[PDB]
Formats: sequence, C-alpha cells, structure tokens
Amino acid sequence: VSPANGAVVGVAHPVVVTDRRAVERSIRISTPHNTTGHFEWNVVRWVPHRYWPPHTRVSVGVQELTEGFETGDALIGVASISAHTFTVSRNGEVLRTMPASLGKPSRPTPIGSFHAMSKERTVVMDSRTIGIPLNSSDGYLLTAHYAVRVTWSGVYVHANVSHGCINLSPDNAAWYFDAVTVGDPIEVVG
Repeated sequence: VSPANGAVVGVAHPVVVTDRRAVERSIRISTPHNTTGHFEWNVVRWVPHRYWPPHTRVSVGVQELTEGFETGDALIGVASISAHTFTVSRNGEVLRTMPASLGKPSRPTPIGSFHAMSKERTVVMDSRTIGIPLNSSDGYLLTAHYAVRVTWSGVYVHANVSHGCINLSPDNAAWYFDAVTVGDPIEVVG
C-alpha cells in the first residue's frame, strides 16, 4: 500500500495497493467531501478524478488495515507541445511559465496526466542499459541534474532530448525541483 503514513504529497498522487472487482470492494477512500475516483489496474490504484482537494487529509481503508496522508499545496505544471512550454502554477496563479524541450520531433513527450514520482538531484542516464547504442540518434550517456520523475516508463523533469523527457534551463529546473514534492500534478497537453 502507497501512500505511506503521514506522507505530505500532491493532488495527482494515486492511491496504490498491492477477480479484480473483488478487491476493488474491500478498498474505500474516506475523504471530507467524499472525494470520488475510479480504479486502474497484481496491483490496482485509485485516483481522484479532478485532482485532490488541497490541504485535505486522506484516509485509506483496505481490509483490517487503514493508513493516511495529508496533501500540501496544489502545484500544477503543464507541458504544451504546440507552444514548447512547461507552465507551473501553485494554487490558481501561474508562478513561472518556463520554456521546455519535451523530447524531439521523433519521440515527443506523451500527452497525458501524471504526478511527480521522485526527486533525484543528479541521475546518470545510460541508453546501453536497455539496448540502445550511443551512436544511435536516440542514443545517450548523460548525467541529468534536478531530475523529477514523471513516469515509471522513465520520463523525467530535468534541445534534442530523447525518450520524450522534458528539458529545462539549469536555473528553471532548480526552482521546480525545490518547489516540488512528490504527487505534484503533471500534465502534458497540446
């Protein structure tokens, strides 16, 4: 079960618990205004449908075990593929709309709805680790700085960028990294 206890997270953060409709019924999310959601599939997650409510305490009851977490501010960053931007807002007001490189004209960032999964100060990225030569046009060996993970699939917040990853300036990527906590909503759109 994730979220873990007390964990201060964000409002696109899924509820994650490890006949599907059977265990789907032993799970219930208790929210102040009865926040709804749907299921997604082993391992199933429950996700709130219009983000969470900000600064709301969330309770999760699964079998005889019940664990809870609190949401901080609502920080949303949006990656527009037409405009070449990653816009960041915190509770209503955009703070900093930063120009972003979202992949490359071959494999641009996949449009969709996500959370900030992890924060890694520097992470080295080696394409040889899953089978891509470094002389390939989609080949690389790089040490990323201020890396905020977007997906399990390896998309990151951290130009002819690969994997569809998102590339910001060093000054811009520092701020998002300091301002962000896991769970912080991530939206790729047009």
